[PDB]
Amino acid sequence: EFHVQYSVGEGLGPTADFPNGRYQILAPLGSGTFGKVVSCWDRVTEQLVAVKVIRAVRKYAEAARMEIDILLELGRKDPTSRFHCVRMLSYFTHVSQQGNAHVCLVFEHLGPSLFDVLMRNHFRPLPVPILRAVARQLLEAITFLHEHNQIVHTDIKPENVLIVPSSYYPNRQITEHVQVRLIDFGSASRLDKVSVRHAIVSTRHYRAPEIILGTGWSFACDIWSFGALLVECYTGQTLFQSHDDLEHLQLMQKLLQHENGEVIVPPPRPSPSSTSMGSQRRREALKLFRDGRLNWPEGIDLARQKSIRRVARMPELHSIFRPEHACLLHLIRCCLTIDPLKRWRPSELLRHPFFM
Ligand SMILES: [Zn+2]
Repeated sequence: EFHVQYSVGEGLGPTADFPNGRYQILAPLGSGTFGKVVSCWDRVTEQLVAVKVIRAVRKYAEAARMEIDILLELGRKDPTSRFHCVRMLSYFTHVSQQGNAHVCLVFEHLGPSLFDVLMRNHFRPLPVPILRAVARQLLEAITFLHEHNQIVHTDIKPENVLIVPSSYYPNRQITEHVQVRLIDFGSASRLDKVSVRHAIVSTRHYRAPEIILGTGWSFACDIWSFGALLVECYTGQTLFQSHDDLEHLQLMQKLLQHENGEVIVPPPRPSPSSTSMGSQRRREALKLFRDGRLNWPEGIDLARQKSIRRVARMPELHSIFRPEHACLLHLIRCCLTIDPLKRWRPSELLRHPFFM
C-alpha cells in the first residue's frame, strides 16, 4: 500500500455530524516515509490542530501505535507540556478514499522545525542566548523521558524539535523566549525492563558510536544526539556528514582527539556460535578495526584520498567554539563522549554552569 492522497479542503476521519470529515485539511505541514502531516481545522472544537496521517504499512503503523502508546502517558503526566514534548490530543483510523486504512494522530497546532529555522537563515549559526533556551527546554524533555518515564527517544535531531507558533514571529525569526516541542516518538522505546538494545537506531548524522559498534545502547544514545544537535546550532552546519561507518567513526575520532581519553575502541569479539543481533553487529563493526585501532584510512580501500581530505576538513571540537563560549564547550564535552558510560544524565546536564 501507499501514502494518503489529499487535496486542501477535504476532510479527515468522517463522523456522524461531519460525514465529509471532522478535520478539514487546511495546509501541508510536513511529510516523509512515515506519511504526511497536515494542518487542520477541528470542525468539532473549532480549533487549529495538526493531523499526522501514517502511510498504510505495518512497518509504519506499528511505529505509529508505539507513538500513541507513549504520547498517551506523557500527556497524562504532563498535560500542559511543562516538559516540552508534543501534546497528542486524539487518535483515530482514517479509511482512505482509495481503500487503505490509516492511523492518524491529532496534535496541538505545530510550528516550523528547528531544521526549518536553520535552513531559512541560510544555515547561519544560531545565537548562543537562543541556543541556550532551546538546549534547556530540550534537556527538560529528555530528562522527562529518561528519568520520569524510562523512555529513550533514539531520534533527537533538529527536524524533531518544533517551535511553538506563539513563540514564532511573523518575521520568521525566534528570540530567546522561543518555546520548543520534542516530536516523533514512533521510534522511541521503553527501557524499564530491557535497558540495553543492539538494533541500529537514530538517523546517521546523529547516531552514537555504540550503536555502530554493537556494544549495546541505552538512554545515553540520546545525549550524544543532543550534543551533535547543539554543535549544529552553534555552527549552523551538520556535524557528522558521512554515510560510511568507518569514515563516520573517524570523524568522531578527529573531532574528539584532543579530549583526552576519547578514542574509538573496538567491541569485544562476539561468539562465532551466536546468530544474535548483537554478535552480527559486532561482527560487522570489528571489520573496521585492525589490531585494536580503527582501520582508517587504510580500511577505505581514489576514495582513500577523498576520505582523507574530508576528515582533514573535520574540525576539532575546541576549534569550533569561540573563546567567550568555553562554558558551552564544557557542556557539550559531557555529551559527545565516545564511551556512552561517561555521558552525563540529562538531569545532571541541566545543572551544568552553562545553564546558569
Ligand atoms: Zn564554565
